[PDB]
Amino acid sequence: MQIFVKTLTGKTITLEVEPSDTIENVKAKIQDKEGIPPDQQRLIFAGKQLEDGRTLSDYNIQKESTLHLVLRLRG
Amino acid sequence: AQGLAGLRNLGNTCFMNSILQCLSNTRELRDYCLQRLYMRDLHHGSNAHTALVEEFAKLIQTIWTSSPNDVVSPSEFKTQIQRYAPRFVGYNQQDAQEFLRFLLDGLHNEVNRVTLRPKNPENLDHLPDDEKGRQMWRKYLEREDSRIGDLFVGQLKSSLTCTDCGYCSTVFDPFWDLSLPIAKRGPEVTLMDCMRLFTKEDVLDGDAAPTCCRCRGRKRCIKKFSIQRFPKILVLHLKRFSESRIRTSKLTTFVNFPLRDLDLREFASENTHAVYNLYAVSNHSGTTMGGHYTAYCRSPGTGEWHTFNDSSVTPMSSSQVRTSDAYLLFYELAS
Ligand SMILES: [Zn+2]
Repeated sequence: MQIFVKTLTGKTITLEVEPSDTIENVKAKIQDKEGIPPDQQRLIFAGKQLEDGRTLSDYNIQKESTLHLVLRLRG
Repeated sequence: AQGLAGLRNLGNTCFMNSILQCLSNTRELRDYCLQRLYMRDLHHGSNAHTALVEEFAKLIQTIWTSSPNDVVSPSEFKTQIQRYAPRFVGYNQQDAQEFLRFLLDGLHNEVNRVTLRPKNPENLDHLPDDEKGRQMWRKYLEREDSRIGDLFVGQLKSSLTCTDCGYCSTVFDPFWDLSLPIAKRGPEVTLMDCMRLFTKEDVLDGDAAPTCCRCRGRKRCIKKFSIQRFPKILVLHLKRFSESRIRTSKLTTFVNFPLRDLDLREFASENTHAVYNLYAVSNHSGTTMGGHYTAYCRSPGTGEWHTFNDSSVTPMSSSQVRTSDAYLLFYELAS
């Protein structure tokens, strides 16, 4: 299964994933490509920020869906 | 006048206050709270988060019935949001977009007209993809359907063309906000520049080559977003973070955005006039690790802008609302 991630500067990456992949696992894949650590990563889909301990299936993320990658401005 | 109450800093809670004021000044959301319409939508039975919607609504009510320089204490609401989203426990500085997402999610879940969510993703290839957009939309709407959603939810169309067989695979993703990358190309970078960067053709090749299911192999493909359904409230999130593989820094790039007549027809998949006026901005000043949030908000109907900075509320002119510190932009449909 492929999904996409809209990254920080306007670039889109492609991830090979299973419905059963955890968000943690999805973050490792993103780290593997972009070198942004998982604990910095926030992933947004259909208004939901994706939480560790859940799977893509939980979120109903299908083939060719796009996750939106954002980090944090702490204040 | 009204709704010009400040919010007490409870210990780095500016991120929370900034959002609370943007939402306080979200007309239709405010009226939902003042008119007590949430009471109908609330779920029967003993729940853990019934208190979230009631405490939020009571804050908004207090803000909008207070005298012009009263300070309201959101402490009881904070207790409720931190139960819902444990990450907001304690008194650390946080991101205001992360906050907005968790809060709207919590409020939406509690007044959702769908009380038991239905459990099939069938093939709609026989359909014009505007018809399948509609089918996808109604499938989304039978799981998520509240007054909050009425206001914030749009629909994205993602069109992915295989360059070999030419097939265009379309998916429809709902969105409660849009997170925009920032153009490097500045005279100055504009909001429109950031929206075109988000909706540009992404050429997917090499390690990014998706598999084409018609071709049964990895191919160069072109991916493009367009907006299939425009939301009543358009929340725009500026991606102010550099891409560094070692150490991320905040991009302080001035993004010029308009007060009025944000015309987004360019970005529509095949539109019917989608134009917005600005009514709130959440501002960040500092670094990715720390700083301060404020809000600039236009009083509903009134055209009058104020700077909301925790307990302090101060008139401003519209010539002062566009700044580098703009991180979230709240737009509403214009007439
Ligand atoms: Zn193909």
